Amino acid sequence: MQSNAGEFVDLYVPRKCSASNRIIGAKDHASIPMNVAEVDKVTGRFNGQSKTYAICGAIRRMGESDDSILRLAKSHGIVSQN
Amino acid sequence: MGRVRTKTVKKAARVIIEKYYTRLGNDFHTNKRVCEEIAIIPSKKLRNKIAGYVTHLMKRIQRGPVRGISIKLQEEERERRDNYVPEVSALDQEIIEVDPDTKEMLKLLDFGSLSNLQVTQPTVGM
Amino acid sequence: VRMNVLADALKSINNAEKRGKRQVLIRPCSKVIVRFLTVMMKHGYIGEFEIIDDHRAGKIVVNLTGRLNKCGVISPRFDVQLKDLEKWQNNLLPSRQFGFIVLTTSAGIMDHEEARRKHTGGKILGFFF
Amino acid sequence: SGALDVLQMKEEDVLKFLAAGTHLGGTNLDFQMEQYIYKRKSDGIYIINLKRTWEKLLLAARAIVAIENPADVSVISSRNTGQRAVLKFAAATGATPIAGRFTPGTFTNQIQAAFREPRLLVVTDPRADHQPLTEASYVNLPTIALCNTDSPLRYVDIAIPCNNKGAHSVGLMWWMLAREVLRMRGTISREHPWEVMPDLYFYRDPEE
Amino acid sequence: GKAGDKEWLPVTKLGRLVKDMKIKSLEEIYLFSLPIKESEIIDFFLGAALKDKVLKIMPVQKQTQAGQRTRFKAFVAIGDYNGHVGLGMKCSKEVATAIRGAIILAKLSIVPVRRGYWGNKIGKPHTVRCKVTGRCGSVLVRLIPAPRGTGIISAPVPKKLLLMAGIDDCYTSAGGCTATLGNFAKATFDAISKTYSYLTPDLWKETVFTKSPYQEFTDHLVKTHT
Repeated sequence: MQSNAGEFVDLYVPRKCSASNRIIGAKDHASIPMNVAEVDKVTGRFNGQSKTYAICGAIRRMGESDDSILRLAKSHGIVSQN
Repeated sequence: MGRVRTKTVKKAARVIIEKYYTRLGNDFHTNKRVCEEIAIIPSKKLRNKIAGYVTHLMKRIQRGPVRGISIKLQEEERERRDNYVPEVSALDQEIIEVDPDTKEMLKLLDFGSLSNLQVTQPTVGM
Repeated sequence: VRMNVLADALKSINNAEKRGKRQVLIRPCSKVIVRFLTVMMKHGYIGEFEIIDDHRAGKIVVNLTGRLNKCGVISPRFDVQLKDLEKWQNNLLPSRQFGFIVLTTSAGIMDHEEARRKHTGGKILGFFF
Repeated sequence: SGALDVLQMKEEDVLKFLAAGTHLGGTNLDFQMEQYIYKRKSDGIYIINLKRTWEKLLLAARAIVAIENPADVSVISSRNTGQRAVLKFAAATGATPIAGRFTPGTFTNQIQAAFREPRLLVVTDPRADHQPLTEASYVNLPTIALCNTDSPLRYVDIAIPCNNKGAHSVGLMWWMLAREVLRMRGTISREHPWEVMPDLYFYRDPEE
Repeated sequence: GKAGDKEWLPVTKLGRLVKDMKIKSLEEIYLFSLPIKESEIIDFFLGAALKDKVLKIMPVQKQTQAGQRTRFKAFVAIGDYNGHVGLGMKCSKEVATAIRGAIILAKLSIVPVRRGYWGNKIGKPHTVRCKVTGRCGSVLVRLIPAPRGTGIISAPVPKKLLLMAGIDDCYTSAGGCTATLGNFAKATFDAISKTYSYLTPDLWKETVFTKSPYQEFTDHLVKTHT
């Protein structure tokens, strides 16, 4: 958040989950980032740069996460057709 | 009679059989004198009880394991079965037998090898 | 029955947004509902929407994000007179920095920030933020 | 996938899946477990697809790789079949096994001499190991597991469908899991057959 | 001298990164929404601005065949005026011990608050981001934004909490019983918490994402470390 002074106020900007486009708390203990490791996709070996996601605790605890992680990954690798 | 052994006996009995496994007989008198020498016992009467239970454990442990108490030679044979049980490798005769619409799945896996069939009967339950 | 068409539409989008759905089904379509959702799209609270056609009253399908929080109806439809406006705008909006009460005027349907610049009051329809 | 054939289905493994009866699946469905089933049989069996198994195996495995230190991807199983399997798993790839009764409060406590604090979990059968799953959402652990066709999905980020009512279906699936992580992280990859048997990942079973 | 100090040895992973000094703000912890379990972590980053304000020391008691048996339950607030506040309740058989038990529990539950402006910016926030609520068992508070210089207009009990939060100007409205202050204070605390969980058009820009402090500093967490 930016004032007319140009002072960039607010203690931190909180992360916004890709599960359902909404923002998690600071004591929500069911909200998990999950790092998937990319591979070269020519031999099948680790290659550097991870794809990281984040999911909110609310959709997790009702049990929607299995579809959400699949849908996110389906538009990338290592699922492209299921 | 009455009297069930207290927890002080059953707790320490387990320790004493574990670490001096190969120093026990199956006689009361020998196992008594051993407990006096390998460890302090604050009484004589207390010793005569703890010995007798140590004896009673040692009878069963030679017929296989008693839970919560693990001697060395049992954990040896545990590992020896777990690195490979004596039984053959095979999965499970290297032939697959399928049924109608298991074959249909396999078409949609884009493969087709080693065909067999067994024909199934209508219908679930009755 | 369904005496208020607009009132039945918005409750759906409210319920749906809470669960996290990003496609919905709203019926019956009315022209009034179209221009409503147009304003809600421009500002960027919802995405593009598809009008299925029948020969009855239509049905609408919407693509939405988690940006929406609450859109309400106000029944019955009161008048506003551009000094009554401020009294309204306090009550329906959580802030002075965002949210838009919507209304209809003789100059067409629009948000309140725009209506004040046309210098014309009119009849209030709903709100959102 | 997108790799040429080195991250895609192999002709060999299809035979192993079908010989171990993984394709067969229980007589019930959920509203989340109907996107991996194709259809039902003549019989009450519901037939899991193996294409759908294969993709889910991979990205599951790629997440298990992604930790820098593998010594804290804590595997858990309490049913008898998945005991022998997990022990070899956690010997092969650096992990910490928890076999048998869980003893709850493991990660919640601060004072307990069996305290653990992993990052991931890989659980067999959600509806036998419900205690660690519930406890996962108090310490922000991602979660992976093997679902039947009717196991409840809730605190399961990714599933890896399986038959898992026992038999060879259990041990085979843990073996395949351990094959993949070594191809990707290690240098075991050669795309020519691994030495280790799926035989010694199966259940001990009452012996002769 | 002749006397050392030795204070705090962490047995917790999060505690270990702080003691070895790789995490250097609370803002790192909160962004991953990590558990906190040790009350020295919070008191290391802060503890140079934390005050306590013992609200009530309330008796409760159960019944037994030998008569009464009385335990003392006290509520204790905690907060710096920079926007971190917390709250805790605890009970014990004796008084002083219960108070000191509450100051520990209160440190554990500290959270940040998000402050904003009335409608025009001039630097340094002074009020609540938006009109929010919070209910605890049919007590509720409705924090409503207010322009500068109106002070905090509330009952004495929430006037403690909001003042400790550093929120300068506010209007409030209550509903239902408020003479059972254990609910009343928790309901205030509930309301201030929700501020960062309220989505605003400001926050619609996309967050980059970054690897966990646990992940990046894992090479220091494995050598002999917990």
